Amino acid sequence: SANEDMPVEKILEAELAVEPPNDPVTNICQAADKQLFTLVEWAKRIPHFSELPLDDQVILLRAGWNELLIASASHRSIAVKDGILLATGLHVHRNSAHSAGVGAIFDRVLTELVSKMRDMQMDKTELGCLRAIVLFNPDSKGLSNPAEVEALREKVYASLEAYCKHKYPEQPGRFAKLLLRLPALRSIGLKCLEHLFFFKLIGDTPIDTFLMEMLEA
Amino acid sequence: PEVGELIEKVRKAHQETFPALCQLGKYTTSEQRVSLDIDLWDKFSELSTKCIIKTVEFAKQLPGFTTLTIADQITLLKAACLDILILRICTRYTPEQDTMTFSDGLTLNRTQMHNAGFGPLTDLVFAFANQLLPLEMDDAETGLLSAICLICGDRQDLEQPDRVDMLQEPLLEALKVYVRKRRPSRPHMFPKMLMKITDLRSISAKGAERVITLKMEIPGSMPPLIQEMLEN
Ligand SMILES: CC1(C)CCC(c2cnc3ccccc3c2)c2cc(C(=O)Nc3ccc(C(=O)O)cc3)ccc21
Ligand SMILES: CCCCCCCC/C=C\CCCCCCCC(=O)O
Repeated sequence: SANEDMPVEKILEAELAVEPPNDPVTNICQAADKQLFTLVEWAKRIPHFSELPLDDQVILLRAGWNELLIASASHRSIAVKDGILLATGLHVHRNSAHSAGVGAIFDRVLTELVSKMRDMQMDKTELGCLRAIVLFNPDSKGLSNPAEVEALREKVYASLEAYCKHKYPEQPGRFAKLLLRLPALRSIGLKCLEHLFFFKLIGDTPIDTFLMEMLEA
Repeated sequence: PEVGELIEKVRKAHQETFPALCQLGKYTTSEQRVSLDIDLWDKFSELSTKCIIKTVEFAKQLPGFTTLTIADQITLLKAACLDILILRICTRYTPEQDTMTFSDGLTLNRTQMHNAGFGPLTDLVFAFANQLLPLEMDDAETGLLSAICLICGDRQDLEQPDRVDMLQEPLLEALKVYVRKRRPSRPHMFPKMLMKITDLRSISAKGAERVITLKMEIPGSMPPLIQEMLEN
């Protein structure tokens, strides 16, 4: 009943449901903002998420929104080359990045995320699962019932591996190969926070406050 | 089968380069939190140097590691040293005493660990050391997590990243089966343990930041050496 607990198809659904002045800073900010606006929608469609306590839902999101966005944009750029295709449809070449001081992060996204996802052809279901795993962060600070969260994270682990066994029997270690993206997503996600002084998202409105609103509504 | 030999090999590599907490005879030395205890820092800086040396010998023991371009060897080792030291020291944590024990037996408590150099990262590392307890890891598991962590084909400036990814594949399989064999009813324990590498990455990141700080407030603090040590 692995999938029964965490329906891979119901996750893939959220993935797709939320599916998507011109300069580097502007482009990324607008792309980030757009995705930020539909992140609650996305999360809401992730099995059992809406059932968690609200004050917790806000904690899980404010903790992984940056990683969540980088994950989607990374996969979305598997097609393109030497750059990242933003949710706005714009292609940002690495030369554009180095122009806005984020050239290092960029190369890292490209080589440790985009290129790895492409090389193993991570399908849209798997990406979605990983995002879900990133959503249910049992270590997020201020969590009311972490155990409930870790339990859900573990369910996705259970579903995802099941799925990989089903769809890719010849690849016994695909599950692991997939998870190993999370570490690099965190590294890159951390380095990205350091550039928020220059990339002002959602009109500088504090993230968690904006999130709260989106949720309470 | 051939995985069991891999496991056996890695457990021995670890056992041989990192004695186990339960086997160490401890020893020590009121105090409180202070910026830094230079005399503690000198012992700690020492023990660290030694552990790095030991970590390098460990890697050399890992199947296929040596058969990698020396540049690749150096790069992987430079990138994963703190990671491994932090993981190593945290597997030497005694919760009842809230202490961390070193490879020579030196046992420090939180405040001492703080004053020895952990500084602001103290509560951080200690929390991670605690998150490891539920995993109830053993020698083989720590060695495998260390290897999986070191032989990472993501590291930049890698000559043959594909070759690295190839070397890591068996490790992940060995860990998966071994972990699950030991904990038959808790299959999630494999991804759980694996994903600790994520937390470990977060800590070593800030760790390296403190490292530059210290390299400044302490003259000739931490001379480079993996590069050189590896060459010879
Ligand atoms: C907080 C931080 C980042 C400060 C500096 C530092 C460090 C790292 N490398 C060194 C290399 C040479 C000299 C001092 C050094 C000090 C360091 C080291 C560790 C660590 O577990 N190292 C460590 C691990 C095991 C043993 C042992 O078993 O004997 C000794 C030291 C953990 C955190 C930090
Ligand atoms: C995750 C958004 C963080 C923005 C500040 C970091 C500076 C930019 C560095 C790398 C850009 C990665 C691309 C992320 C854009 C997310 C929105 C989109 O999906 O198009």
